[PDB]
Amino acid sequence: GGIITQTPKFLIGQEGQKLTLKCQQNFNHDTMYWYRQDSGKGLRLIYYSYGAGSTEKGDLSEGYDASREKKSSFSLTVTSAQKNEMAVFLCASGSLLDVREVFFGKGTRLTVVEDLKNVFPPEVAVFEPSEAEISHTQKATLVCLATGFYPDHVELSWWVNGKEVHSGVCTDPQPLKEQPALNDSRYALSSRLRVSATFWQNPRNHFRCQVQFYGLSENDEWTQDRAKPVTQIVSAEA
Amino acid sequence: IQKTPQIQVYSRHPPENGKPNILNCYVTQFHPPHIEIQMLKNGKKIPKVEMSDMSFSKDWSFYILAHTEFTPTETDTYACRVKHASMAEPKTVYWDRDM
Amino acid sequence: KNYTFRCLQMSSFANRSWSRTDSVVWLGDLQTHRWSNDSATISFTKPWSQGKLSNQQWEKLQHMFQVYRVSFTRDIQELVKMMSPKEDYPIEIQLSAGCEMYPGNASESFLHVAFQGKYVVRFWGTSWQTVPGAPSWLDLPIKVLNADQGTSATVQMLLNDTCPLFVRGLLEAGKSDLEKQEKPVAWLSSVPSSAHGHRQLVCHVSGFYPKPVWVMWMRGDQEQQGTHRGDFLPNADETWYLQATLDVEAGEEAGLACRVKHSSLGGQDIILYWGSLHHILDAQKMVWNH
Amino acid sequence: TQVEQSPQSLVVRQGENSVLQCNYSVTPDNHLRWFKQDTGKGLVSLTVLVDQKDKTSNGRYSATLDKDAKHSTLHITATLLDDTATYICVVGDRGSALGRLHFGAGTQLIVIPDIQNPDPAVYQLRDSKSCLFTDFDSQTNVSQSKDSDVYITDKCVLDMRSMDFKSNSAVAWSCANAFNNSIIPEDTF
Ligand SMILES: CCCCCCCCCCCCC/C=C/[C@@H](O)[C@H](CO[C@@H]1O[C@H](CO)[C@@H](O[C@@H]2O[C@H](CO)[C@H](O)[C@H](O)[C@H]2O)[C@H](O)[C@H]1O)NC(=O)CCCCCCCCCCCCCCCCCCCCC
Ligand SMILES: *[C@@H]1O[C@H](CO)[C@@H](O[C@@H]2O[C@H](CO)[C@@H](O)[C@H](O)[C@H]2NC(C)=O)[C@H](O)[C@H]1NC(C)=O
Ligand SMILES: *[C@@H]1O[C@H](CO)[C@@H](O)[C@H](O)[C@H]1NC(C)=O
Ligand SMILES: *[C@@H]1O[C@H](CO)[C@@H](O)[C@H](O)[C@H]1NC(C)=O
Repeated sequence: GGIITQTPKFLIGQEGQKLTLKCQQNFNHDTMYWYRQDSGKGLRLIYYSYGAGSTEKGDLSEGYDASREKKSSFSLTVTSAQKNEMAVFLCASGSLLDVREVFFGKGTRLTVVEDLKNVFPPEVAVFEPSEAEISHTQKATLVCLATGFYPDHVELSWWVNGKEVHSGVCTDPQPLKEQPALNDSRYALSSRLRVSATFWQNPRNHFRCQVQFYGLSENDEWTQDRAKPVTQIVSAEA
Repeated sequence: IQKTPQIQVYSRHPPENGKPNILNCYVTQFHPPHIEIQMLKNGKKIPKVEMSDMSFSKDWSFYILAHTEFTPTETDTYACRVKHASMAEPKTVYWDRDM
Repeated sequence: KNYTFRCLQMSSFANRSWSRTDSVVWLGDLQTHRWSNDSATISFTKPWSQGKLSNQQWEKLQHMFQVYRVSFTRDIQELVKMMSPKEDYPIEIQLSAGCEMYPGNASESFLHVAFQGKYVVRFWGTSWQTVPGAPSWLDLPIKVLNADQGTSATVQMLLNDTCPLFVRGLLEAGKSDLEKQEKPVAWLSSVPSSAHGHRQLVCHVSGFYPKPVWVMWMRGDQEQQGTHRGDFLPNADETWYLQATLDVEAGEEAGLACRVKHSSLGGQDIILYWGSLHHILDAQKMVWNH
Repeated sequence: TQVEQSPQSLVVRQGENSVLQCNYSVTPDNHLRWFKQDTGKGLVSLTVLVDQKDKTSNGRYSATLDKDAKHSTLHITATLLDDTATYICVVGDRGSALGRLHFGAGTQLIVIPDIQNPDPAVYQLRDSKSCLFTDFDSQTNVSQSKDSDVYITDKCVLDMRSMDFKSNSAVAWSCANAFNNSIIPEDTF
């Protein structure tokens, strides 16, 4: 009864910048862990706790520290972010009277960017179905687009009549680079929704594709001129 | 340290002056298990001292037996010295064939 | 009601980095096995230490124990991590596991654990448990360790089955060494007693086996009451030494004799008179610069 | 490492059965368990195997543990599109909270859709509002174009729940001049 949650979901850092990750947990678990999943490598333990107060070193304990404030809370700290560091951090809680009972959080994706100038939000435009498709197949395929966003931290979803849909929806597993050979480069990503032609024929039905972007906070006062890349939502209608 | 070593020095055989024998140093009732036992002939170290493996009695108290080949004479003296954290100074117990 | 098999384990934990575990095994009062931190394998101390067990039957146990040792070390270190304000280094644990032997295989089993010299935890039945007088903080670590039913199944097999089965094998394989008879050798002595004009007479008895012995200072048939028996002291060659002392005034020594009765002596008791032909001679070989 | 998973990447047709392997060295070996991890997601427990020779099944997931061989196998019955994730094999070295887990590198499973009506047809969508590639065949694939002007994604599998229909789709923007780095079907609108 409960869930193991870790915030933030996505994190934008800088070289040498001190970074903090938090983990709240409802189960009455005494043991809590922090892992890092390297691509093509197994999870490696960073720090773990039995409560308090307690912070025991793992195998990747160098470069990080961690602190446990409460039974529920367990925070991991990144002392200095490696310049190009892109990594996923995972929080897990476990029972002291049952080794088998172990639950994992949804994870935290990190991108260390140089500099803060590079980060900018996506622009969203939805395309309407082809008339050549209507008589050919009796189906209607909508296409959502997201371009010019940095970093990778985005969530795309389709909405019909103000309600989220998953039926006949496809999003790419990989975002495209707008410049392949770069240290930091804007991303591009596509998603398709396919519905029946009859469902489209009257634009009484409302079609929306929505992109959740994860940008900056409000305390991190940024220097540049044009609109700040805040954690925002971009949409397009049909 | 918590417990203090009992030390008892005795010989394997009846002592005859000029005849080879074995001297036993038996240390008992000590805690922690870490201890240093050295046997001395005339104040100087004997190198050929053989240690029995450490064990404990039912009452959980550690014991050990140190023994060496020795020849009793009219003038020579034999003792075993114990360095243990229970004591600030090393305890030295001399062989008294009479008691 | 005869024998007691003991596997004595002693573990020392000074700091996170430094630790050691040394083990000895006793049947009756004869050491059967020795195993030390440096030694990867268990060493035999008798030609019959393997008992009736096969090379593979034995290798099963040795591998199971080798795996246990390193598992035990790391599990203690993690327990100190868990117990933070309640308990801290240095740590001394003593395990005493084995089975008492009887007629018709009564073979009682025990696994007793001492912590810092004090007996605290006992394995019983199917589970671990703290004994009366144990520190209250042990309640949690016991729960944590009792959650492992896999360990419990292994221990229950070791105690109920593997222990009695193994030691009966030893009781036969080393029947000769267990039942051997060694004859005691006695010699008299004396020192000045604390009271002025008193002498403490000393009767040494050395090299006897088995351990039951009978030593009393006597004046004819009349047993002298002031005889003080010492503690049994081990010789290097698995034999026993004991001294019995009587306290008397100076000049009262004549007529006294140290009588010694032992199983190895047949019916012939060692009666050793004070001013004997032999005591005079043996004493002259002892003289020294007090 | 100590826990090896094989293969690194596995592909099966939608509807078939798939087999995932896990070998280990860790001692002692109290229990072995399997986790499912979607892209940008956490780990979800599927099955926990405890015994010497053990068999556990949970829904369409099933597993067999062989402790003597230090070997385990995960089966997925009637593979779906929703099983296009990473599968992680973990071993716990003790039966109490004092034990540590040992994580395998993981196995990516990619599920190829079964389409029974291949109708390759390229369409246009403009602007909007101020190029598709649908009903594309299985097995064959579109490699990323060696261009920086025109942008083309990789293939995507969508599925309508009610109408029981599935299809591959690739998108192009910067029409018939696109999609030209791999083998192309002949009868394409
Ligand atoms: C700081 C506070 C501390 C306070 C101090 C008090 C401490 C509290 C109590 C201390 C006790 C700690 C014990 C920790 C055990 C542990 O570290 C350790 C845990 O590792 C376990 O291994 C087991 C055996 O491989 C596994 O079982 C497997 O389970 C499977 C099912 O899951 C199957 O059932 C399988 O058949 C089975 O093998 C188990 O999963 C694993 O978890 N126990 C094992 O490996 C099982 C073996 C346990 C044996 C116990 C030893 C007792 C005395 C040992 C001294 C002997 C010295 C050697 C002398 C030589 C022997 C001479 C021969 C005589 C033959 C009898
Ligand atoms: C080992 O012997 C013990 C008995 O000392 C058995 O454990 C349990 O003992 C309790 C009493 O403390 C009884 O109430 C239980 O009935 C016993 N358990 C069971 C399952 O019957 C234990 O059975 C023995 N272990 C093995 C593996 O045979
Ligand atoms: C730890 O163990 C022993 C204490 O007797 C000592 O030799 C060693 O220096 C100690 N090390 C530390 C870091 O405390
Ligand atoms: C005991 O053995 C372990 C494992 O072989 C080793 O790491 C440790 O240094 C040893 N401790 C000693 C010799 O005190």
